[PDB]
Amino acid sequence: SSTLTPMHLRKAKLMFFWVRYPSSAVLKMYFPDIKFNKNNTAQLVKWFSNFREFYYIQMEKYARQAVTESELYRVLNLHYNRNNHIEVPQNFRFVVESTLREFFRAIQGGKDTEQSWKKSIYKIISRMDDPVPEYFKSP
Repeated sequence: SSTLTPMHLRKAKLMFFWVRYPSSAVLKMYFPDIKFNKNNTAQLVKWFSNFREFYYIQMEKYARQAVTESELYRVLNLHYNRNNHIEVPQNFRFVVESTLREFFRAIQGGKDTEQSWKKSIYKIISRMDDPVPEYFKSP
């Protein structure tokens, strides 16, 4: 079918633990049950953009906290793994800590008052995607 469902949305969120910047090609490989077209492809792609938005908002918030001075993972896990179906992968943790460090350095260094200060961070994180587990391909 060409219609995205709540199940696809739930699956997409779990996949975020491996891929923050999946290409259309990646998405097609892992969603073999969908007949991709311009509309649903963009719709699926938009979801990961939403996922990243929430992710970075949380990353910056926590980093500012640290500077101004467990819950973070609870927040991330509730959002992307509500029913706690999967174990948070170690590589996601490394990406989270790496992201926090990028924001922490920037904020602590007062670089957050510069234009495009978050771009250098996105670049770094976009290179840290992990291959999506093959089991995600199973119905």
